[PDB]
Amino acid sequence: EQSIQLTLGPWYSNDGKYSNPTIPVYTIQKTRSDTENMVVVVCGEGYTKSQQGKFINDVKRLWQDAMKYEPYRSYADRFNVYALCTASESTFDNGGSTFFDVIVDKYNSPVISNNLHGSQWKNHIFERCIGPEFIEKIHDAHIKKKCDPNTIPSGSEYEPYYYVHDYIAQFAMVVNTKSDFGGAYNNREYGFHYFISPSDSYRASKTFAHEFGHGLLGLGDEYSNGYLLDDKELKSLNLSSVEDPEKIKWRQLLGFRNTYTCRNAYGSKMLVSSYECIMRDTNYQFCEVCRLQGFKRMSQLVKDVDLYVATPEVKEYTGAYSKPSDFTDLETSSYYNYTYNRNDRLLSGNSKSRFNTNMNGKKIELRTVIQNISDKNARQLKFKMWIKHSDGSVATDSSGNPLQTVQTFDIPVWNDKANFWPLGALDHIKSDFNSGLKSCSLIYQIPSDAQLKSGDTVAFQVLDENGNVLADDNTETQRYTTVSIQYKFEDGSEIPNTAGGTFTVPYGTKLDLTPAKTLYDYEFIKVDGLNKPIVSDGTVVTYYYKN
Ligand SMILES: [Zn+2]
Ligand SMILES: [Zn+2]
Repeated sequence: EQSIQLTLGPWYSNDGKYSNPTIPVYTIQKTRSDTENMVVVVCGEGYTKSQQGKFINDVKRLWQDAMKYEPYRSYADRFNVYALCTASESTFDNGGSTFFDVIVDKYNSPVISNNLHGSQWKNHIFERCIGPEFIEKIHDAHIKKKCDPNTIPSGSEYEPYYYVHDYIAQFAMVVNTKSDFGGAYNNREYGFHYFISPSDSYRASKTFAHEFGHGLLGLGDEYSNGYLLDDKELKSLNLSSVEDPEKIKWRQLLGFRNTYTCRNAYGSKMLVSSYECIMRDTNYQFCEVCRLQGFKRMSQLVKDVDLYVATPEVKEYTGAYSKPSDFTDLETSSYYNYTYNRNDRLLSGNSKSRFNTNMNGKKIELRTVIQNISDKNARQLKFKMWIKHSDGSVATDSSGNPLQTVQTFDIPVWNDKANFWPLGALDHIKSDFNSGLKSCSLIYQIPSDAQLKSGDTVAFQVLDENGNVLADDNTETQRYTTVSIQYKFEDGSEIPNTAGGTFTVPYGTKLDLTPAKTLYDYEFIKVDGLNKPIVSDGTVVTYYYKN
């Protein structure tokens, strides 16, 4: 029913196997107007027409797993996700004609092969054919096509299609295969912004999150080798070759969580902010630098995100790893020695119970990093930290003074915002890592006469100017709950060509997004389940549309 149709002349389907394909469109998630959200378009490679059910379910699995990683997770409901059911003649594993002509080269890279059948523009198919048709017919902006993709434009072959990657935030191609591979193609100047990954490899979801991190977040391979020259130093979001801790771009994050610059391998001149990152080893999470940069990157594509507060931590303050000179050694063993010291000192998250009565007379530090997303509003955040008894009462010293301290932090504006992957950008060239960024550290001296009890813990809050709690001593370990969206007509029928996905939110979250006024051609009526604490897995938010 709902679909797009392409016209693929000899430059896109030289063997005539896909000269005029019909592509069913499935909406996996549309929580707001496309104009307000990041639009992701996923196509299948090597799925035959009878395998499109598998393709849809593969996309839902990969997408849901990607949304469990920060920083995506913080934006989970600000994506609209569409599955385009591109049908191949052959399965991928059978090796016959496929929709995207994908081959695996001698480096294990999946590549769209223009030379396979002589389709000279095959790897331009996303931004010249699929994208413009989708943006005209399906996307809420309905930008009418500007150029015939089977003709040579006057002037640039590329500029007429630049707009595609501003209305579609990411193209993904899922290959129907168990083969383990992955590749991301980011060259917007020449029209390329897609990645390819497999549906059923042993690490399929981790690979998907990684390639999406290259493609959408603009992060570099923390497995890369070589020395970054000054231009490439400024260009990289998450890599460096600057040995001096007083000069390295991410110096404000040094000592926060597992942020300790090190060589990404013995004797390497390529430096990473943490040895344990998915951008180097797909078994890990995103490091704090990648979370910050990716969160900043996505904030450019939506309008209502104005602050990043990394999850704060509390540590016994001994003076270790508290000054730049403590970070000068860049060997892997220095990274791990640092993380062991951090664990020995940690008093938050899963180490909250390490507090004890021997803590009197000691100092503790509440530490996080804050990025202002506004290029016009400076911010002032108030930090509170205190010693809490197990029953919730606030501990005191021997004079009845509560064991508590407060400090306010000024967050400067993001003056450099326009240089960091804004809408319309073709690349990231140079940005000031520290613009809008503020590492906040609140040190509390526990008095020698603290009246501590077994089971006491460190409590804390990060408050905004209205007193809203942005983060506290429960944030890091709080339970997340799964929510699933469904699209229905007034009469309870499921809307065709929808396949509502799930995502997760902190237990108790009240969802607050404004539904898109249209779904395909159907007009929105009402929604059940918004503005209501989400307190059970499988909670269903139901969007009702008028038939
Ligand atoms: Zn990679
Ligand atoms: Zn990283």
